[PDB]
Amino acid sequence: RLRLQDIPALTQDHCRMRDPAEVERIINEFVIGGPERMQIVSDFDYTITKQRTEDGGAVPSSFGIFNACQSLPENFKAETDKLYHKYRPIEIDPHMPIAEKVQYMIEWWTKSGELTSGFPFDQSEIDQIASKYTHALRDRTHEFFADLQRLGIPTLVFSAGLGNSVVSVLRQANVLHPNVKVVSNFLQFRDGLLDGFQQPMIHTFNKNETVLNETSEYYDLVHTRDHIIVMGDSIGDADMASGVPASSHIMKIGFLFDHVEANMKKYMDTFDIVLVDDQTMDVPRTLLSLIEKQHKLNL
Ligand SMILES: C[n+]1cn([C@@H]2O[C@H](CO)[C@@H](O)[C@H]2O)c2nc(N)[nH]c(=O)c21
Ligand SMILES: [Mg+2]
Repeated sequence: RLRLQDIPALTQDHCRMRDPAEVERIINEFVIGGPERMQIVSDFDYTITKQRTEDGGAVPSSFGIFNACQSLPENFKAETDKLYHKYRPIEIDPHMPIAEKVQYMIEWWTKSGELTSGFPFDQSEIDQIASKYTHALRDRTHEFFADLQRLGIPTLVFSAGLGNSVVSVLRQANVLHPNVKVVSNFLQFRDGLLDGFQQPMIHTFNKNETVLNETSEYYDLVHTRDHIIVMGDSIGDADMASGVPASSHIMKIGFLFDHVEANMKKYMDTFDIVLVDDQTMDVPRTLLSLIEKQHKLNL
């Protein structure tokens, strides 16, 4: 039986667990179950991309990648910057109830969509920008996605960001394998012009059962997958799989980098494993390797 003290990646100082015995139990369940029961649901911005780079270069968000493109109206990045100035403080307000935050985030994504309308746009601009950031993914991301593909594990990248940017980055990093799907806000085009974003709207606080559930198209791909790894860097990522009705065991992994001491309690109450300044996929990959080892024995 697997014991945490025998799993090196989980014994490191930066791996924090509120209840190590529960984490150990969940791991043993995933290993008993095999890869055929597993699915992954992961955030993109600052989960798949790094929170901290080695060379100190900045990493933009998926929206930032879009805003860096050259063929935007001269008005554009300034106007989105204004909207950011208004709504970002609200997004991170520590006192505001989630219901109020949700009203405001709906406003932000709506207005952002309305700005992103009325002019033509070539996806290749996005590709040119995204190409500069394929070197900014977490260490061993390539190996992680290769493991998932080899094991046939469905992997959903569930992002409140700009989907076209997410897809461009993953595709160019050679990790957008057939088992990987992206649910996000994609640019809508009509008669050759941008027309905002394709519904449904996905913002920071509805990445849950109200968007991803048993009526979703994606559900048919994963309805037999009751063991889930959920990965993200925000508290708002912890519910990404809440709409999967027959899940039996979920391991929630949170990457914590900003304001570590202030956020530590909340993160440890929300995630099963909290990874403090861990710019690698070595912990998720550890889980996959133990699942695969047993799969091989059973074969
Ligand atoms: C509509 N919106 C949300 N975010 C930000 O993207 C993050 C990742 O999903 C969100 O946390 C939010 O701060 C935006 N950023 C920019 N630059 N422009 C936007 O229109 C925008
Ligand atoms: Mg994120």
